[PDB]
Amino acid sequence: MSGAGSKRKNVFIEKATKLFTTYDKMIVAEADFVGSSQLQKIRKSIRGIGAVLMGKKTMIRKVIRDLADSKPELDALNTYLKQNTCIIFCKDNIAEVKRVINTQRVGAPAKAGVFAPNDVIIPAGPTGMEPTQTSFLQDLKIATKINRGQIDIVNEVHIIKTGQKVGASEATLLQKLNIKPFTYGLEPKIIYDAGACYSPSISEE
Amino acid sequence: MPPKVDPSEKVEVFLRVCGGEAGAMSTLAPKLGPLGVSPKKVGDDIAKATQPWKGMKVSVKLTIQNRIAVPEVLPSASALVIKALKEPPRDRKKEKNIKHNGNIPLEEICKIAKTMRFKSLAVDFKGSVLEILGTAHSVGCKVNGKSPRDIQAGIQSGEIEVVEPK
Amino acid sequence: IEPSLVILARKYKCDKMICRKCYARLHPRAVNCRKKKCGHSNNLRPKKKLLK
Amino acid sequence: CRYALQVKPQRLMAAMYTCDIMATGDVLGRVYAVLSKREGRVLQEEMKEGT
RNA sequence: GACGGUGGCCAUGGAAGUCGGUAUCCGCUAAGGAGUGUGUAACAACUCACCUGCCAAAUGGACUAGCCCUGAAAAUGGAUGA
Repeated sequence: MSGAGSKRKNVFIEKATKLFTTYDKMIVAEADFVGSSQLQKIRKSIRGIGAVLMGKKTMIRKVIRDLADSKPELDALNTYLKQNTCIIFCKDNIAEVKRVINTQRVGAPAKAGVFAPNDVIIPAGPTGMEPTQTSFLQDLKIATKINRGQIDIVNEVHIIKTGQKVGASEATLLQKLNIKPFTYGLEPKIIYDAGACYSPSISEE
Repeated sequence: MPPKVDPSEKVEVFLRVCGGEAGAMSTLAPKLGPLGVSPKKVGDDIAKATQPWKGMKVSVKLTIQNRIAVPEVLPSASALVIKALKEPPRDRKKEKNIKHNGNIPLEEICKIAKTMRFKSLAVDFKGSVLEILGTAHSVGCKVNGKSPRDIQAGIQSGEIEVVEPK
Repeated sequence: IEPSLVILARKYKCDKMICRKCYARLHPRAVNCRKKKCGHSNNLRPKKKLLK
Repeated sequence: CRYALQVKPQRLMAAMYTCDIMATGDVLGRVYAVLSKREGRVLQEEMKEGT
């Protein structure tokens, strides 16, 4: 084929001329690796402050929308764009913009080849019984899955916790588990006012 | 709607439509055979309770379990709320019969039900509902300015109001 | 275990497509006979499973 | 009488019975597939909690 | 990444895009057909259209027409004359 993704462009020309950069605060956010199903529910105060906007073909064309403002073109001698990264325009204060996305956040399920931190409890419900499942749970510390009047092969409380994070060893034991609600929020690429740039943050500073 | 009573003794949520008044169907294991853990419906006339004058036909139901209890809950669906206001002839004895009939105003009743469908999409519950409902059905036109699933009306190509509440 | 193996077996058995001329099996995403007896038909049908 | 009723449209009253089959849900889908080929129609597919 | 309304209305009283009939719309988005198959009781799950991350300069296609090949099988041992 021959095009852009796999078809020629007629709406990505409009992403540069989508708005004027009237808003004084922007931030590069990594909300693409988290899924679109959960991404639309957390964003209610996230849109109305400037919205989640702009394409990633036009992220290089973004430079003509910084010359209008007092902002320099690059953020801190680098645009910081080597990832699925989108711009979120904000009207919230200099301290509030540091935690604008993390105020309402949620993660996606853990994939093959990565563990990810699991802070929230795992779901429950009737899923039969399996004796071979107990042999795989011997690697883990808790070897008990049947709880209460119901019967099932996974617990109602998270056994996978922070501290057990690794590259690729205990990640195979999560494929034995039948459900993956791995919460680690969303990820700031950088924080930025209108001239000065900062590192990713969760606090007011 | 959200659940009326929260599932206790581990969460239990099951999904079969249970359409119409008639029938003694209940959901405990739609992916497996009949039994889940134990026999517990509860009640055969739950369908009737859920769908008295909301439909005889493709009428959705969020079946749950509170360890041997069901409090009757429906999703406030895009089909169920519009068909509630419709006349009893098209809500009764249409179980083995097609229905593509209903062009009366349903403007007021869907506004309150818009929060129950979704609670966070960054849109107006009385403004964006005139686009999302009304011009997305063949059994519900609302005002006759709109067109049933077309590109003639509902997106302001004939309408003048579209994001504003009527 | 078994089912995974079965899939693998299929991949080296069923998946390959054939030419309506030889009935000679090329591969599961093919566009041609790549044989000179056929005359290079490029008019392939997939191999029919035990389901069908 | 025969003549009178011949010229009129004579709709087929087929002799049918409902099949109270009792199986598992896993293979009933498959069982039903073949039933469809014998000019059959489902009136109600449901689950018996108790048996 | 591949969504919300949504399990679209129907048939169903299971067919929840995908045994299947007809309409096939709107939101929101970087993008996402009321859905391309695989799969499943139908779903779920997976993939496709659709988009984007990286790599980094060419790519795609429908035809025409030279030579070649396929089409192009038969009777002593054999013929660009060798």
